[PDB]
Formats: sequence, structure tokens, C-alpha cells
Amino acid sequence: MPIRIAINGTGRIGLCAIRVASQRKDIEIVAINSTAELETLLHLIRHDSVHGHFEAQLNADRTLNIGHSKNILVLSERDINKLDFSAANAEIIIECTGKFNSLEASSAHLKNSVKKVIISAPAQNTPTFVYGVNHKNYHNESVISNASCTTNASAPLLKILDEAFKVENALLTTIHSYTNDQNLLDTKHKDIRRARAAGLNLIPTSTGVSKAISLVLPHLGPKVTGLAIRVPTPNVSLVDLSLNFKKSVSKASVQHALKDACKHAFKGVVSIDEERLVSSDFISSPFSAIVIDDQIMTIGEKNAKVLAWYDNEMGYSERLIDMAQYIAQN
Amino acid sequence: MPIRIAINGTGRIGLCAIRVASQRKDIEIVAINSTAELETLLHLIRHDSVHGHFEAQLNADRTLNIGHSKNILVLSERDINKLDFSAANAEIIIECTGKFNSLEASSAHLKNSVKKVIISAPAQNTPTFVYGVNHKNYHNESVISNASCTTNASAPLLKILDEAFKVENALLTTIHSYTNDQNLLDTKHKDIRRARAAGLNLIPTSTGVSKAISLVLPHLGPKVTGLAIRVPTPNVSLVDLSLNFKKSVSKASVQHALKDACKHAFKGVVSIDEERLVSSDFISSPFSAIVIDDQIMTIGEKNAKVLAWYDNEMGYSERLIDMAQYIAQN
Amino acid sequence: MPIRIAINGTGRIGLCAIRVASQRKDIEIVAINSTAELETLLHLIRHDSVHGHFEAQLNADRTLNIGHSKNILVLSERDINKLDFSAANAEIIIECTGKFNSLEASSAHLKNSVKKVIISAPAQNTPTFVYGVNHKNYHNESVISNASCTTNASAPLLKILDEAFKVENALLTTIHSYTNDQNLLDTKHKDIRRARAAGLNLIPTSTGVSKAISLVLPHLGPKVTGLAIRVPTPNVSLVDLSLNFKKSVSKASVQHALKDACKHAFKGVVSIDEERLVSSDFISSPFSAIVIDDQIMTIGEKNAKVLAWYDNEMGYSERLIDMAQYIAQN
Amino acid sequence: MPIRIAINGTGRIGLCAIRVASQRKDIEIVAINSTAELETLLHLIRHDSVHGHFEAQLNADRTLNIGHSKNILVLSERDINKLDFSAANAEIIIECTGKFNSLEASSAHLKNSVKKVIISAPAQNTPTFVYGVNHKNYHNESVISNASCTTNASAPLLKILDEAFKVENALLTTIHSYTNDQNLLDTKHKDIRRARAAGLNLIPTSTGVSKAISLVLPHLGPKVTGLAIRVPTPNVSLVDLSLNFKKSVSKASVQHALKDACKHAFKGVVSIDEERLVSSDFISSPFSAIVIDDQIMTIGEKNAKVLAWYDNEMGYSERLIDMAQYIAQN
Ligand SMILES: NC(=O)c1ccc[n+]([C@@H]2O[C@H](COP(=O)([O-])OP(=O)(O)OC[C@H]3O[C@@H](n4cnc5c(N)ncnc54)[C@H](OP(=O)(O)O)[C@@H]3O)[C@@H](O)[C@H]2O)c1
Ligand SMILES: NC(=O)c1ccc[n+]([C@@H]2O[C@H](COP(=O)([O-])OP(=O)(O)OC[C@H]3O[C@@H](n4cnc5c(N)ncnc54)[C@H](OP(=O)(O)O)[C@@H]3O)[C@@H](O)[C@H]2O)c1
Ligand SMILES: NC(=O)c1ccc[n+]([C@@H]2O[C@H](COP(=O)([O-])OP(=O)(O)OC[C@H]3O[C@@H](n4cnc5c(N)ncnc54)[C@H](OP(=O)(O)O)[C@@H]3O)[C@@H](O)[C@H]2O)c1
Ligand SMILES: NC(=O)c1ccc[n+]([C@@H]2O[C@H](COP(=O)([O-])OP(=O)(O)OC[C@H]3O[C@@H](n4cnc5c(N)ncnc54)[C@H](OP(=O)(O)O)[C@@H]3O)[C@@H](O)[C@H]2O)c1
Repeated sequence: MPIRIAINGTGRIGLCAIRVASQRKDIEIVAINSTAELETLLHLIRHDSVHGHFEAQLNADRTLNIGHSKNILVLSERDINKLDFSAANAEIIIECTGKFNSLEASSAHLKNSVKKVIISAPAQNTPTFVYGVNHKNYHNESVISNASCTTNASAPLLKILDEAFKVENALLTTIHSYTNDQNLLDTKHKDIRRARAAGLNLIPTSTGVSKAISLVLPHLGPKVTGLAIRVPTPNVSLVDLSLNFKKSVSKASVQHALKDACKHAFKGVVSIDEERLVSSDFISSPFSAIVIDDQIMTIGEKNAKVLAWYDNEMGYSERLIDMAQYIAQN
Repeated sequence: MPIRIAINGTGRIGLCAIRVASQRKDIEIVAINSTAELETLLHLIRHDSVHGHFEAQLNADRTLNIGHSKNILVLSERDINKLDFSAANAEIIIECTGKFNSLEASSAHLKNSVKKVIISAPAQNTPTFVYGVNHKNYHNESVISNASCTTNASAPLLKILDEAFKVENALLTTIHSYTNDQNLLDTKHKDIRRARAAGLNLIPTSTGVSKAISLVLPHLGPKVTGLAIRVPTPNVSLVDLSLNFKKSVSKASVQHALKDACKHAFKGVVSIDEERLVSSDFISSPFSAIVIDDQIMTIGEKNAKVLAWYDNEMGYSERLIDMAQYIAQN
Repeated sequence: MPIRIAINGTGRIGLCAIRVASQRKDIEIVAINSTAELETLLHLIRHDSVHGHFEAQLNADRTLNIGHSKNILVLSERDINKLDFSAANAEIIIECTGKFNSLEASSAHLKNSVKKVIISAPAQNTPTFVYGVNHKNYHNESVISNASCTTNASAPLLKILDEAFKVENALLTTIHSYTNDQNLLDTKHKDIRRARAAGLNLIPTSTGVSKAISLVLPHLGPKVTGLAIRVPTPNVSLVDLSLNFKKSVSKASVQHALKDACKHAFKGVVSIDEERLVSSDFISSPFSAIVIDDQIMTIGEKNAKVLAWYDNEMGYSERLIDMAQYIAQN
Repeated sequence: MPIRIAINGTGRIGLCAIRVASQRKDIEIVAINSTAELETLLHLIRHDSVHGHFEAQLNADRTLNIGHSKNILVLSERDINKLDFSAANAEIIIECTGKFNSLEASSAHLKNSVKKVIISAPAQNTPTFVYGVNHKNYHNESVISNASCTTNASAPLLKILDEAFKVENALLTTIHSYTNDQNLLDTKHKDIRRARAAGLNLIPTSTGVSKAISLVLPHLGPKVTGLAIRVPTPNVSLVDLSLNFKKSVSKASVQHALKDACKHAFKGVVSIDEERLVSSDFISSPFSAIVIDDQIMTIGEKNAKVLAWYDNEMGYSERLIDMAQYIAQN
């Protein structure tokens, strides 16, 4: 029987998770909790400024019908303690609100029929897994984190390149699309750079590179650090890794190592672009990272720069649902 | 003695009102209520992605020092009933939060030293005045509205052109910069077009043209209607009036009527651009409307199109403080 | 046999015309003249920042293979007098360069196998036709113009509404995406507003409304005028008609007149949006105009505002190829 | 007597060079060659979408009057062989067209009164100098290059950090505003990524890091490489250096080394931002590089990431005029 999931929260990631899950024959979306009105939820699923149009219908009983998920119950309850997925018999919650990113907070979902929660973000005190990196270490934990979109792009690359050449240290920059955490126009924010108009500025902002890699690749965590620069694009981001290796490298040898991994251990997760594409070309791409083959470069015997694209909404959401399928069966 | 004002709310309009008021020798900003931390408030006053840099300092006692307002008390209380401007002896509140846009709601400010409130938006059941249009009809009301930025641009023009040529009917479109009411990326909104990414789309949205003009120009209210189109610019808007008159008009005669008004009854309020400028050129302009002289056109004997720029933040904020000065002395 | 066309010029309109024509079973694109290198042309056909990805292949003999056009000869000759489509046996040229927009200039294509030219723009001294408006008046002219994208949106609407209610006068504004005629950053231009950065500004610019309507709807030409405002979107535009009629109108009656026309005389040309969409939703739409049903409004007995979307690249290009099919058979 | 310069070409860099030079009491702009009409040139000098408004006047004899340059002759001759600055007695040409970036091409300016040329770009076979890096090695060469804006930002930083810690290798990424070399919408370009719409995409593009550093810091040239990512901002860029040193470093020690250099050998050239600003805050900044103090980071004993802002138009133009003053007196 298809795995019975519910999506909590219908902003960018929840909307993308709905669309992704609707296309998976082994999944059934049995419920969605949204703070939007039903008709507005349907409208947002159907029409996306970046990703285009999507088929979705309202059944006669006012459940939704999307892809393989023909009977989706729509809820609207912000209070996680009042929220009740029982009428839908949900087993796995995809937690996409941004408001319960901790073990303690998301553990409130564990009641009634619900067995497991996957949090769409780094989460305090929560077992963290990245598909293709450390997901096989999963051991029946009931609440897990799928890390960040940047960690999903960078951890595969670090694992591949460490296995090939042995990472001594690396520095990461992500040139990253703006998100709904940012401000349209200059106004209060906890981060005084994210305070500033997102569409007008280059905005350096921390990202917890060292700590994230430490969770999924413990040996590499102390060896890497980095930051983000938010820029005026609405979706698709670019990780830029500057690496120092133990083994000597060339542009060609780095290219070959990455291509080999895409054929083998990272098939479906990492890809290679040899066509000289730009960010908009990767809208809706399902990969965690798409290496920019022609821009790989080396200097000295031991250093390389590797860039890779990722659709920070869709690649991540594909991984969320990959992880739901994995933890249900393992 | 300078008029003692306090600014409630420090988003776009509150920040602009602070800067404007700081430059008026007849005003003293005695307090600001902000949900930002003090250092963040100071940072936002000083550095604006659109308007540039502004001088502002922190005094030794942690009041702010800005222009002619050398001793500004900073408060941080969201609850209007707990908020207390007494230590600053504020007399007029400039209400800029967007959360108390009604007579009943803003009347909560009327306590202690506070005599009057000016609301930075249309407000339910509230006496509404536009400077240069109907402000001389003010009659000591304690809570008033300064209408919208679009009404401040369009009502002067309608009054001028009606006086000259007699408006039979008019249709208004504003091509308007995005605001913080909009969404960065597609997500819930009460208005399903304002739901959609502000930086990516042309977004038709109602604006209550008929009702606003009815308040400030009662005879014209039943004769005009219109709408807004939000577009991907961060500031500066453009009103487009399509008018049908009783008297015959030419491009020249419309031009002359508008220019004459700028010399006389609308001096300092309406201006004329003869230099073929574009929207960015009007950042920080203090006028309610800047007519685009060369783009005036007529068709038939009786119809004209008139365009005018306005800085929807700064022109409006200049008027807010003009109105504070007026109601304090009248 | 399919109609043998060649596309001259591969900028925005030429690229779109290629894609459109490739999907028409009654057309064969037998040649393309491009100033790009072959591989770059193929790349531009395949990958579009706005319109997404398109299938296109290089045959073993280095002709292109796109849709129903399996053997497209690629030329690269800027000089219209040296350019020779003979090896491809082209019969109709779709002239998309922007550099030969006159009867005299485009008449240089009339040699060898070429019978007819359709110019992708208003053109001096050239018979002008808009599909659904006056195309049935075509009378075997060898060089014609397909007018502008704005005329293709506005002339259908004016014809519909005139037939229903009798236009006395109308004023048009188009809120229009930027085009490659504009400047990325402030620099020389013949139009000192189009000189200014396209992505940063609202840019009023003439458009020859009166003269265009005069060509296709002679009785209405003296009754209408208007202008354009270029804004920071890359594609999709919005026409805003403010009309004064002889017959009395209501919002409902205008809505009904437009809907009826879409079912009948403007089927496939004009459509109606009842779903409260925004500009990005109309990317790649084939219609000349998509009326915004909910934003129709009236004031007084005789005046209405009507808005309609159009994809200024794709709707226009669909019409270009519609006109090629029509003039080949008529 | 003030140094008599002429500016050849009035796009972004030429316009900025005019404005900069006009404010230098030791310079006289005696002529400008522009392909714009005189009134359009004046308009572009006066009104800038990014940099704001500038005072400039037309004298009675139709020379320009700007700052300290009260009698500027305006020419309009594209052909460098016909162009003649004799009536103005120009001694130094600031070559800003982008069309003569070679020793051979720019040597055509050396005639009549002209003694020296400074090219606003890397130039083939041309002695290259960066102010504060290697300009004191100037030895009366008549045609020189001022390198690129990125080299002006990165070479000071590399020199400072090499002197302090000894660079073993470095990798550079510049997150760079779009320029007029790019395309508004997807169309032909020699670089198939720069072909794609500048305002819509992240666009990786080569930049000749290794070769440039080799010219100005020969010992470091073989040790560094990198690339650019063009993004949707109109001005202000960010260099991101990932460095491996011989000496051990900390965040603090890197911070201190950079701050010390700004007080001493790079005063007026490199600055430090301790105020957590964003890109728009550096519009019109005169520095070659503004280090982002709080975002410096280290990993391992030997690696650091250093970011720095630069206004790619204005910082560079300040250096152009600094170099004109230097080569005139040395
Ligand atoms: N690229 C990305 O966007 C990306 C990638 C990976 C992970 N993430 C992470 O995923 C999380 C969500 O990000 P997002 O970009 O999707 O944010 P978003 O667009 O702001 O969406 C979050 C949504 O959650 C809703 N919500 C808040 N509290 C709720 C509640 N108690 N019950 C139901 N709905 C509630 C909000 O609605 P209201 O406005 O009504 O409160 C909002 O629409 C964040 O932690 C983020 O860091 C984002
Ligand atoms: N062009 C314009 O922007 C324009 C022109 C004329 C009039 N208006 C009107 O003016 C109002 C404000 O607009 P805006 O553009 O300035 O909005 P904004 O940028 O969103 O600013 C509003 C600010 O109010 C703060 N706030 C909310 N509740 C508060 C409270 N109880 N006490 C103190 N601060 C509080 C918000 O902070 P939190 O996020 O912490 O809640 C926010 O920073 C709206 O009614 C708008 O329609 C705007
Ligand atoms: N929305 C629209 O974009 C739109 C809609 C309707 C009509 N139009 C009209 O259609 C025309 C083309 O507009 P567009 O937007 O497609 O412009 P565009 O993107 O600038 O494309 C024009 C292309 O023509 C090429 N070209 C110039 N001279 C040529 C020659 N002699 N032979 C071959 N190719 C040549 C140019 O290449 P080089 O750079 O190598 O010269 C350029 O790539 C204009 O008249 C425009 O007004 C445009
Ligand atoms: N950030 C920057 O923008 C930056 C920084 C440092 C260096 N640079 C370099 O400086 C150069 C200029 O760049 P830019 O950004 O200023 O380019 P731009 O904005 O395109 O300006 C170049 C100008 O040169 C004019 N021109 C071309 N040939 C001419 C001639 N023979 N005589 C007179 N004027 C002529 C062009 O006018 P027409 O269109 O009429 O031909 C155009 O307005 C390039 O080599 C660039 O790499 C740029």
C-alpha cells in the first residue's frame, strides 16, 4: 500500500513537497495542513511564478485530487497540539512550517496514527540525514531532520571528493536565491543584513556549514566552513567549494571523479552539466547538486574549485520525499 | 516650541517619517516605538537600500539624536494599551504600524499627554484629509487619516483639472512599486494576486479610488474609479488618469493648467517634470505628484491622459509631517 | 505540401517564431538566417530563461531538426543583398531582424524562390494586417507587416467593443515588459528614457497607437491614442484601455461582450481569464489578448476600463505564423 | 596647472570617469568624445539610475561645465584616426570605449598634443598598473592599462595578505553586478552564458585572474586562479578569496592585518566595513576594496576566506583618475 504522508505547512517547501509527492506512485498524500483558505491552497498548488502550472482538482467532497493522491484531506489548524491528522490516518508527517524545527517541538506531532516526522530544515537536537550521504545510518528514529538545501548540495560533493582525493580543508560559499525568510524592503530582521531589501542587494549571511557537515560527515565537519550570499534571484542556488586535498588533482581528474560518482553511488542525486547552462535552466531540477563541468579549476597541485547548481526548493523537496519513502521501508 | 510628535511603528513609512520629521525645525520627535532592537532601529534609519545613507547617532543615555530632534526616547511595546509615551510628553502620534487603521483602534493612543493621532493609511470611520485638497476643512478632530499615497497623488490632480475643465468622469490606474504588504515568493495572501512573487510579476490589485476621492472631493467620488498594478520596482509609483471633461482641452491647455497650479495653489505639493526623467530619478522627491509634462495627451475634444510620478514612501511622509504641523497650529 | 518558410534574424521574435513554426504541421521551416554561430543558435533555441527548454537537434549534415521541420538549412549572412535562400527553396520570409522595417528595405528579399515577406514589426509604407482584425482584407500583397505586439492585443479588443457599444474615444496604456531595444544600464539611446536601466525603472515611451489603429481599423484611428510604460519584467505585457462609448455599459455587459467574442469571431485569438492570474502565468500563452475578467470596471453610463494580458513574444509569434499560413493559402 | 585630460567614450566607465575627474582640483577635463548627442550626454551625466543626480551645465558656447572643469569641449567621432583632440590641447586620454583595448589600437591616440593613454580595461601587450599594487613601477610608458575592476579589488588584498602570511595558493570568485557587455534577454553572445538574460540568472563567466595577477604581482600569478558569477544587481560587486597560507592564521589575525594595511600602505585604497552593510550601501564608494570584517573566517591553521565589496564603476573610476594624476607627475 502507498505510504500515507501528511504535509504540515504550505509555503515554498510544503507546496513543492505536495507537487513532488503527488508524482510518486509509492506515496499517498492523505492530508495537508495549511493556514491558507482551501481555494487559495489549490490556487498556489496550481500556479507558480517560477515553476509554472500544475494540475490539481477539488473533489466533490472538497478533498484535493493531485496526481496519485486522489483523496487529500485539507486541514487548517496552526496549533500543533490541536492539529489532528486522525481522519486521514497519516503515518509520516513532512514538517514544512519552519516553526517547529527542534526535536521537542516536532515531537508534538507524535500522537494518534503518526509514527514518524521528517523536518524540512536543520533542527535542534534532532538526528539529521542527507540522502546519499548518511541516510543508510538511519536506525528507526521517529523524528529526523533533512538538513538544509545547501547541506544537501555540498555534503554529496564533499563525500565524493574526500573519497577520491582526501579533503584536508574546504571553504564553501553559496550564491543563493532569496527566500521568504528575507524582507522585500528594508525593515526589522534578527539578521541585520537579511533586514535589507532582498531583490536589491547582495546579502552575506551565515550558514552553519561546519556544524551541518559535522552531523552527516563527522570526520569532515572540523575541516570545512563557509557562508552564504543571498542575491536577487527567486530560485536556484550555486555552491562554490574551494578545497585543499592530500592527493594531487587536475581539472580533468576532478571532473572524472565527479562524473564517475554520478554514474554509481550518487546516481539520481548528483548530476553533471556539460551544456554551459545558467541558473534558470535548473528550475525544477530534481538533483541535490548539478556540477558545472567546464568551470572546475585547480591551482597548485592540491587545490580545486568546484561549483554546482541546485534548485533549493525542488531538489530539496525531491530528497524530502525520497527520505519519507526510505524511512517507511527501513 | 517645536511640536512634540511620536512615531508609532518603524517600517517603511515610519522610517521615512522619522527622517522627514528630523529635518523640520518646527517639529521635535520626542519618541519612537519600534519592534526592532535599538541598534537595529538606528541601523535602519541610517542605511536605506533605496534612499541612501542618513546621519543618526546614539546619545550617551541611549536616546537617539537625528537632525533637529536631539533627544528621542525609544520604546518597544507592541500592545497599544500598554504603550505609554508619557515620559516623552508626546502630543501628536504618527501611527505607521498598519495594525490600527480605524477610528476605534487608533483612539487607544488618546491617553496621558497625547492630544491627536494621524494615521498613515485610509482608516475605517476616520475623518480623512489630503494636504492641498481638503485639509483646510480640518475642524479639530483628534484622530484623522492621511489617506493613501495614491490618493495623495491623484486627488490634487483631480482637483486642479476639475477646477479648470470640469471632470465628467475619470479612470485611474496606478503603476505602483511593490510594498511590504506583498510576498517575496508565492505564498498565502488574502489577495490571491498579491500572494504571488512581487519581484517577478505584474499584479493587478484593487484600490479604493471611488471611496477615497469621495472623502476628500465628495462631488468627484461618484465620477471616478480605478485600480492598481503592482510591478517589480522597490519605490516610486506612477498614476495614469484618463479623464473626460465638460470643457474642450488640448495637450497644451492641460499642460498650462497643471503648471499654473504648481505655481499657485499647489506650490510645494504638485510639480512638473519637463526633463524626461524616469522613476528612479524621483527617489526621495517630496512632492505628492510630479506631472509628466511631455506625455500629456488628448483625444477628441474632451478626453485627456495625464501621468504623474510620486515617491510613495517619501512624498507621503512629507505630507504626514505637513499635516502634523497643520493640525497642531489649526 | 507544407508551406516553405525561412526566418530572417534570431533574436527574441525570430527564436519564438522558430519554436512556433516547428509545431505547425502545415509549415516547413526550410532555412534560418542567424548572425549567431550554429551551435549558439541551437543553444538559444533549446534553452530560454523565460520560456524553458525546447527539443532541437543537429542532423548529421548540420541542418537543424525541430518538430515538423526536419531539415532546416542554417545561413549566416547579414547583408540582405548577398543573402540567398535558394538552396532551401524558401517561399515566405518571416523578417525578424528589426533592421529592414520598411517596404523598400524588405523588398530586397524578393528574389529567387521568395514570393512573400511578413515583417515582424510596423513598417514604413507597408500594408499592415492584424489577424482577426483586418487580415481578410489581404489581397495578395507581397510584403506585409504584422504590426506591433501592442496593436495585436489592443486592436481585437477595440473591434469587439466598438461593434458592441460604439467607441467614441479611447485612451490606451500598455504596461510592458522590457525588450532588447532597451539598455541594461544607463547609456546612449535615441529615446532618452529608454536610455535608462531597464531593470531598475518605470519608463514611459511613445507608442504609435493612433497611427496603428488607423491602418487596421481606419474608423477608430482618429478616436484613440495612448502610450507605453516599460517596466522590470522580461516578458508578458498588459494593455489598459479606458474607453468612452455611445451605448451605456455595465461591468457585466462588457464582460459578456468580450466572452461572446472569444467563443465566436475571436476564437483562438482573444481569451478570458477568470482565475485571477498574474503576468508570469501567461508566459508562452498563444493568445493576442487575455482579458482580465474581474478587473473590468465602469464609471458613469458610458465609460469602461478593460485590461488584457499578452505574451509580447509568443502571442505575437503565433500570429506571425498564423499570417504566414493565411497569406500562403489566400 | 591642472592636468589636461580627455575622456574617450561615455558609457558606464566614461560617465563615471567624467564625474570623478570633475571633482579633482588638479585635473581639467578639456574634452569628451561621445557617440551620444550633446544634450543626451549632458542628460546621462546629470541623471543616473544607480548613482543619483549630478550638477552639470551647458555653457553659452556649448562646452560643458562640470565641477572644476568649466570648459569641456564635446566631440563626436567614432573613428579614432579622424578623432582630433587638438582644439582642446588634451595631454592624457582616458580610453573608455572598450573598442581599443590593445597597445596597437590605443596607440592611434598618440598624435598632436596627446602624450599618454590610460586604457579602462585589460589590454593586449600593454603595460598594466594597479594603484597601490605596482604603480610605483611605472617608468614613463605612453600607453598603459588600469586592469579590470576585479583585479583592482583582489590585487591589493592579495598583496596585503601575502606580505603578512605568505600566499601559497588562492582561489577567487567574484559575485559581480551585470554590465553592459551582457544581454537584457537571451540572444547571441560570444560567451553562451553571457548570452542569457542578465537580470534573471546567475551566470558563471571566466575572468583572467591568473594572467592579471601575473602582471601586477608576478610571484603570485602562478598561485591564484578563479572565476566570476554575474548576478542580477546593477552595480557593486563582491570578491571572495579562499586562501592557503604558509603562516598560521586566525580570524582575528587576518582582520588585524587588513585593518593595519588600511591605515598605512593602502590608505584611501582599501577600507574595512565593521557596520554589517550590504551591496547597495557601497554605491559610489571610492575604494578599490571594502573588506567585510565580520565575515572573515579561517579553517585549519592555514586557510582563510576574505570577502570585500567594490563599486565596480566608481572605485575603478577613482583609480583611473588617480593613475592619470600619478603618471602626469611621475
Ligand atoms: N529554499 C527554501 O525555501 C528551503 C529549502 C530547504 C529548507 N527550507 C526550510 O523549510 C522551512 C520552510 O521554509 P519555506 O521557504 O517553505 O518558508 P515559507 O515560504 O515562509 O513557508 C512557511 C509556511 O508555514 C506556514 N506556517 C507557519 N506556522 C504554521 C503552523 N503552525 N501551521 C501551519 N502552517 C504554518 C506559514 O504560513 P503563515 O504565514 O500563515 O504563518 C508559511 O506559509 C524553513 O525552516 C526553511 O529554512 C527552505
Ligand atoms: N508606500 C507605502 O509603503 C505606504 C504609503 C502610504 C501609506 N502606507 C500605509 O502605511 C502603513 C504601514 O505601511 P509600511 O509600508 O510602512 O509597512 P511595513 O514596512 O510593513 O511596516 C509596518 C511596521 O509596523 C510594525 N508593527 C506592527 N505592529 C506593530 C505594533 N503594534 N507596534 C509597533 N510596530 C508594529 C511592523 O513590525 P513587525 O514586523 O515587528 O510586526 C512593521 O515593521 C500601512 O497601513 C500602509 O498601507 C504605506
Ligand atoms: N516583444 C518583442 O520583443 C517584439 C514583439 C513584436 C515585434 N517586435 C519587433 O521585432 C523586431 C525584432 O525584435 P526582437 O525583440 O526580436 O529584437 P532582438 O532580440 O534584438 O533580435 C534582433 C536580432 O536581429 C539580429 N540581426 C540584426 N541585423 C541582422 C541581419 N542583417 N541579419 C540577420 N540578423 C540580424 C540581431 O543580431 P546582431 O546583434 O548580431 O545584429 C538580433 O539578434 C523589432 O522590430 C521589434 O520591434 C518585437
Ligand atoms: N564595471 C564596469 O562597467 C567596468 C569596470 C572596469 C572596466 N570596464 C571596462 O571598460 C570598458 C567600457 O565598459 P563600460 O561598462 O563603460 O561599457 P559601456 O557602458 O558599453 O560603454 C562603452 C561605450 O563606448 C561607446 N563607444 C564604442 N565605440 C566608440 C568609439 N569608437 N568612440 C566613442 N565611443 C565609442 C559605446 O557607444 P555606442 O553604443 O554608440 O557604440 C558605449 O556607450 C570595457 O572594456 C570594460 O570591460 C568596465
